[PDB]
Parts: sequence; structure tokens; C-alpha cells
Amino acid sequence: DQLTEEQIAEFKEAFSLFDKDGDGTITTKELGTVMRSLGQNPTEAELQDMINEVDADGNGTIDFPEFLTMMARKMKDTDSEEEIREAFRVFDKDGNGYISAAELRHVMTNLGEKLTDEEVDEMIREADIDGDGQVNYEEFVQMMT
Amino acid sequence: DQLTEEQIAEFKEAFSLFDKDGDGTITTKELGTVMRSLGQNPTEAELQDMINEVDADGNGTIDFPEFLTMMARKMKDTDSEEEIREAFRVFDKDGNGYISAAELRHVMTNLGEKLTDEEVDEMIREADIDGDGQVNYEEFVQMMT
Amino acid sequence: ADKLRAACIRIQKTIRGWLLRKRYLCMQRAAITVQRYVRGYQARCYAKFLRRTKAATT
Repeated sequence: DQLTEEQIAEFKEAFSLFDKDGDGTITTKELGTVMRSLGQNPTEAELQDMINEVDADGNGTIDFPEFLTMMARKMKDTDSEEEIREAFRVFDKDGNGYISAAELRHVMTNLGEKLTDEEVDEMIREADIDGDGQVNYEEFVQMMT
Repeated sequence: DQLTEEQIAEFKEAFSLFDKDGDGTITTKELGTVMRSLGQNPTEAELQDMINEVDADGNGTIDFPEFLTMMARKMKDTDSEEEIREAFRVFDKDGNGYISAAELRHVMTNLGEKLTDEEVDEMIREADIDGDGQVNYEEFVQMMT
Repeated sequence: ADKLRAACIRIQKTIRGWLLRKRYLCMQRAAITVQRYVRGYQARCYAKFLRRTKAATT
């Protein structure tokens, strides 16, 4: 099994958007952003593993052939709005489908593969916070999928 | 020896989760929670000892460096699975390896560092133990390890 | 300060710990799950931005 002509064309198009010179490479730092533009949602650890697999330099680059090879294997399709919703629920104290905007911010920037404040501010910014400083997280579930 | 780079990362993650404002401290009151969240099982007595050996000032906070010391210290003295099992068999009349779920709850809430009804309930829930059944404590200990 | 007491205390510390650990690991997985989707959707927004300005690129 392998990538079809259509997929190859789709991937080249996506990869090319991040190829500043048309030289056939994307910086290693942007590998994740590119897979993400194709619909994937890889963890930071998975990316680092992929990068290490092809002995790339963190301040270095990756090429189309290896990129294609990575996508052929590493590309998955197990996500769903259910898992992102259950992830938020883990922090839903009352179970009524809301969470504290400030607790979300604090957890997201300290636990796990922490986000920067800017990234979280970007996320919260697109949701409506109500009087008790809470957010209807189904808003995130919707926009994240 | 001492804590690895990896262990340091693990503990900073959890410590930072409870460090409400990133100022580098957690309240002495929640020292137990953090240690427990990281996998160490200290008694309420030990907690109070550790606190004392750091909170003479009475400020009631603990910084990361001391927290890492407490962790390394406590880590040296860790009970085995058999030691826990043995604790169970004193409450195991006949050496069969089981214990009434009803008896367990009674001891947990009446002797030693009395657990709350909420904590005993949670225990039974999270362990999927029959409220009116027998706990194969040998496995229960394995489950908690 | 006695056998029944000690035995019970050894059990209680193991349970208290296990409960909190379990909750922690769980919050950790949830955080990572939310974090990958956050990074995933912001990246898709950014790529959309690039697609939009490439067409304008002469």
C-alpha cells in the first residue's frame, strides 16, 4: 500500500506552501505544522520520534521524499470529536459541559506537552467566556475538528 | 545517586500544575497531593515531618529545590508489594488472600489515618470492587502498583 | 502505635496514593489530547492563511 497520485498531489501542495525557496525542503521546526495542515493531529513526542528516525537537525530541514515516506506510515486516522470531548470532560467538574477558562489556561500551559500562553490565548479568544468565567467547551470540540 | 534529568522533568511538570502562579512554590498543605500524584505513598505523619523540616518560618510553602529533596529522600524508602500484602493479611483471618469489602471499608475509616467516606467510596469505584464482595488484595496491591 | 494500626496505615497510604496518581495520569493524557488538537487546528488556520495569500502572490 502507498500514496495515490491524488494524495501525492495533495501532499506536495501542502508541503510546498511551507517551502520558502521552492528548493524542495521544509524546516524541521515546521514538520508538524505541515502534517497538521493535512488533517493529522500528532503529539510533540511523535514528531520528535519521526525527526530522529531520519536523523534530521532540529535547526535543519526535511525533504519531500522523506516527508512523503513519513506521511505514508505515520499518517493516522483514529481521531474523532468524541476523544477531544472526553479529554475536556476530564476537567469538567460539574459535568454540565463547561470548564473554567482560567483552569484550562493553567493546565494547558503546565501539564503535558504544554502550550505557550499565546497559543492558549488564541484558543480561548475564539470562545465565549461567561459570567462565572466558564466556557462551553463543545465550542472547542467543534472548531478543532 | 540522585534524580535523573527525566525524573526532574516529571516532577517539575506535576509541581508546576499545583504551583498556582508559577512563583516556584506549592502550599505545604498540598505537598501530599503532589507527591502522591507523582507516585510516592507517604503517610500523613511523614508529610507533617517533611513540612516541619522546612516550614519553621511558618510561611507554609515549599519551593522546587526542597521539593526535589523530599522526593529523592522519600524515594529511598519505598514499601514493596509483599509488605503491602502483609499489611492486608493481618486483616485476613484465614490465610486465603482475600478480605471482605465491608471489613476493608471499616478499617479504612476507623483506624490509622482515617480515610473519608468519599475516599473509600472512590476506592471501591475506581477499583471496581463489589461493595458486598471479597477483595483479592494480592491483585488489588498489584493494581495499585 | 500498634500492629492493627500500622497495618491499616500502610494500606491507607497506598490507596490514597494510587487514587491521586490515577487521577494525575488521567489529567496528563487529557492535556496532551487537548494540546494536539489545539496545535492541529491553529496550524490548519495558518495554512489557510498561507493558501489565501499565495493566490495573491504575483
